[PDB]
Amino acid sequence: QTDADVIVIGAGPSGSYAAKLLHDQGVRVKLVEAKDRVGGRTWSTKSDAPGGPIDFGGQWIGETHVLLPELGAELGLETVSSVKPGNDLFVFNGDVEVGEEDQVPSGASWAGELSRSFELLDEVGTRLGWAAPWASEHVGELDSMTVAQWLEQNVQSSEVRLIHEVMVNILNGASTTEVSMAYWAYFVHQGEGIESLIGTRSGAQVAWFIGGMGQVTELIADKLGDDVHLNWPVTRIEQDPTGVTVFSGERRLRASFAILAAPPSAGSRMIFDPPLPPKRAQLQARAPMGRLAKIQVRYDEPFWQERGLSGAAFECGDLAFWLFDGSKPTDSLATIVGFIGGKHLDAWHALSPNEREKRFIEILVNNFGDKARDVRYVHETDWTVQPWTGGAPVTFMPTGLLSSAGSALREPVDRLHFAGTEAAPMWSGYIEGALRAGKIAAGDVLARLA
Amino acid sequence: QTDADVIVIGAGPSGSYAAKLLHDQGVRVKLVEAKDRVGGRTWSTKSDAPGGPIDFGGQWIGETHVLLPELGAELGLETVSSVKPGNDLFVFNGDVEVGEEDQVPSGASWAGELSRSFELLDEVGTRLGWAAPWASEHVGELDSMTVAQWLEQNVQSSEVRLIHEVMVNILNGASTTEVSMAYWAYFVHQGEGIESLIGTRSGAQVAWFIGGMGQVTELIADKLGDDVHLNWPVTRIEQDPTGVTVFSGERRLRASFAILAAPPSAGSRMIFDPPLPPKRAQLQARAPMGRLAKIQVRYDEPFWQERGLSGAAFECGDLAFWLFDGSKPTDSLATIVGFIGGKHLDAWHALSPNEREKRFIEILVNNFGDKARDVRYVHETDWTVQPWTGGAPVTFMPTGLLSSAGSALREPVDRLHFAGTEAAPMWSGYIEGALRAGKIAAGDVLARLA
Ligand SMILES: Cc1cc2nc3c(=O)[nH]c(=O)nc-3n(C[C@H](O)[C@H](O)[C@H](O)COP(=O)(O)OP(=O)(O)OC[C@H]3O[C@@H](n4cnc5c(N)ncnc54)[C@H](O)[C@@H]3O)c2cc1C
Ligand SMILES: Cc1cc2nc3c(=O)[nH]c(=O)nc-3n(C[C@H](O)[C@H](O)[C@H](O)COP(=O)(O)OP(=O)(O)OC[C@H]3O[C@@H](n4cnc5c(N)ncnc54)[C@H](O)[C@@H]3O)c2cc1C
Ligand SMILES: COc1ccc(CC2=NCCC3=C2CCCC3)cc1
Ligand SMILES: COc1ccc(CC2=NCCC3=C2CCCC3)cc1
Repeated sequence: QTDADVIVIGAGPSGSYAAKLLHDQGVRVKLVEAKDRVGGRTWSTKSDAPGGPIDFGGQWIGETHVLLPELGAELGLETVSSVKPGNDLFVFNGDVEVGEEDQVPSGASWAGELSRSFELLDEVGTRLGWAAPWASEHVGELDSMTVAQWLEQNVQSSEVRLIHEVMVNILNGASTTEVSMAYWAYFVHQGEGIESLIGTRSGAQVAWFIGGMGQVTELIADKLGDDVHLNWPVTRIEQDPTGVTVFSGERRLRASFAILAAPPSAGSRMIFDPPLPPKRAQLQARAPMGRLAKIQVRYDEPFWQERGLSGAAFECGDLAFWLFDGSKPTDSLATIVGFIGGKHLDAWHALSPNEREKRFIEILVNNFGDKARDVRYVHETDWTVQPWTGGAPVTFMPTGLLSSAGSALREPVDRLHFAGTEAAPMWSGYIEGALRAGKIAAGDVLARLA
Repeated sequence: QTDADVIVIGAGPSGSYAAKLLHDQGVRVKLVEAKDRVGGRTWSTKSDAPGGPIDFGGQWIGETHVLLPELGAELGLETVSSVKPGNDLFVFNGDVEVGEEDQVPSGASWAGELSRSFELLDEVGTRLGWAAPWASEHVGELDSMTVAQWLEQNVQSSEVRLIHEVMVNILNGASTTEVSMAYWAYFVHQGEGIESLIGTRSGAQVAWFIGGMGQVTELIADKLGDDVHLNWPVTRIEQDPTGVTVFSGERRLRASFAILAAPPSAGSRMIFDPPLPPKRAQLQARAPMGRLAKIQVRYDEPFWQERGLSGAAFECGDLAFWLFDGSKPTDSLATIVGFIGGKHLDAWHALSPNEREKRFIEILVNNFGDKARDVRYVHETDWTVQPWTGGAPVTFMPTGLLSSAGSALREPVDRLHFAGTEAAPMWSGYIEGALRAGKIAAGDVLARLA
């Protein structure tokens, strides 16, 4: 006797979407979530902050994403463009260089090597591919070196190196000395290339949902009603010839199939009986979350526009950030958003909270002008302290893992299927990947139920 | 109101010893253990195997270890020498070279570069030190490269490279492409140097306890009686100004202090409230267990001695092992013990159990002669599937971790103290380190109780 046909573990976008698809087909589903809320690495509030809704986790929609906007539309959400005209900034340890709209500064001495380094990175990625990077003839060597070592071998300009360092410390939440070059190159390729991932005008970042990205999971949970269990951290998964038992301490739920819709690192904390196969066990134990914090400051007006600036800034150096204008036309205040990750976040953490806020204000003054001092609201979200997530924005891998265990990112283990964005064939790391992986897992399980 | 003065988490040698020391001073202690047994990575049975007691985990005592033999003596255990005279073997993808007792084969073409590579490794280790390797001026660069890269830069002989590869895959349970060179060099230095760790006649491996190493923890548990809780996996630690609450699901225990006597990876599965400081959180998430299996075959007699062989073999190559004669004079059968780790264990795992046993017998026949076919008993212990341990023999670290978070190996966090062998100033990775770290944590907590 079963409590459900399928138990879905994790109510982020991936698990919420898989549960929704199954429920929509009349499958009996339980969606169990460790935290006191749904959303996972997406998290927002319509009213807790002055000036309008605010997002604490992932919030941007890409121009080639389709599951995400279609889901949003189906749930009744409206999008607004996130694109910010004006001159983007490239800042090198406080020395500000002004782009031409989203392009490099006029006559920048580093533009040529930057373009060549991006082409080289894309070529490494293409040699690995998204379908099966672990099977590529080039992966063993690439997976035995770090991104930092690849930069040392292929980049000479300090500006280009610092741009690549901020890219990795942000988009993988980890230092170039920590991330396998094979993993990084695969990650960028399967996100449709480097221009896709760093473009402010076209690429993976062009729109937002009015009201916050957290709505997506909340609305799904609304419809699932009592089949959602919050405060239900899974501690053990047992399998047998006729189904799967999922435990939270002594609490238990029985089903025919289960879907793990959380990062490999989340699986590593669970006990499996029988034990998982070796590649999946190693993957869960050795693919950590990156580390990332998201600092937001609100103002009466987007005063950076007085200097003809977009508010986008690649703030490179010892305390590197990515900064953007996060303001929506329907907000009553303007918002600047700063992200800091990896080794830069390690440095940020070594400062006091007061020193951090003062340092960020000084960066905003340097980049955007003195009116940055007239703050209305300041907020920091440290993803490394969020229970049952423990980091951000994505999973990364150190040397040796992708080539020796990456095939376990997607393969089911008997009656346990894997969703979560890390399992997506493309757009792993992104909400779109969460949704694609949830769709795949739901389809596979539905086929086994028929 | 408290259940105990101190809660010790983990009943391996470290936590058992810390609980014992506290209890001996009249402190009220609880020792809580996740598994259905005490011992952790030590594990033995007096009677389940034909031919005498057998050890499934760590069992050797070193010549400079003192807490371990003194504890054994205090508990009523007797030691016996483990040293095996005869010619040790150095095997390179099946080509057997016969040592002169424990020394390299007469006139070996690789002897000179081997000695130089060992001296070089010791010198790297000495540059880092055991007291505070994370503070050494040399650690950032060393921690940004792998052991494999250091070998590529400093070793040319294939024999010497393969010897170093088996050393790392066994002693850290991980590939040379996975382990930070800084971590490996520090690990060897703090184990008193490479000759200490690989010597068959003098060094870290000279004696055993008759009856099995598991006795150490079992006897301690006997005296602690009902203050030991088995099947009590800690899932959450909460701290406040007056003490610490430790949870296993909904079950809870309250004390004034707690000691975590388990690897950083064990801590990563727990929820901490308040959250741990950043360096400790990163250390727990990013310092994995190595991977290791221990295969044992019993025979009527140590027939390898018919060829003048000790039974020790460094079996190098694609499927590398360390082999030793594990026979005690009081056993009624002879025992050969094989260890396989890291990338070699990955290969081992890709074979069927039957193919593994046949392959091991073929290795024994090649190395020691045809009588290896006349088996009496065969047993494998795969440490990667042991619940709440998940690997062996030790914790390792990938690039970037020791230099950015290693200072969190030993430092208490408010009322939570860290024991476990990884916290030992010296002999981290070994039972002696477990005991030293337990002694330190017990002393610190006792001082806070007075
Ligand atoms: C600051 C930040 C900014 C980001 N920006 C963007 C952006 O602009 N665009 C983009 O596309 N993506 C962005 N992301 C990434 C996006 O948030 C993730 O890709 C996405 O949320 C992945 O969804 P998921 O469902 O796979 O996993 P998650 O969102 O991590 O959900 C996993 C769920 O599993 C739960 N869980 C974990 N362990 C257990 C357990 N033992 N038992 C039960 N439940 C458990 C967790 O609590 C969580 O709710 C951002 C992320 C962060 C942190
Ligand atoms: C095959 C093998 C051979 C070895 N050979 C040797 C040798 O010859 N010499 C040597 O000196 N060392 C050897 N060792 C290493 C030695 O076993 C370890 O150094 C030692 O056991 C470390 O002791 P510990 O108490 O620090 O940790 P462990 O022995 O790992 O004990 C940790 C304990 O914590 C428990 N625990 C974990 N998570 C939780 C939780 N959430 N709640 C409650 N309890 C929890 C575990 O179940 C375990 O009992 C060997 C190890 C292996 C695997
Ligand atoms: C080039 O401009 C942008 C603007 C916004 C984002 C959103 C985003 N997506 C992936 C995860 C992450 C971020 C932003 C910062 C840190 C982590 C990305 C590129
Ligand atoms: C040079 O001879 C030996 C013999 C025995 C051991 C015991 C030992 N201690 C550290 C952990 C570990 C082993 C042995 C194999 C694998 C892992 C070491 C060296």
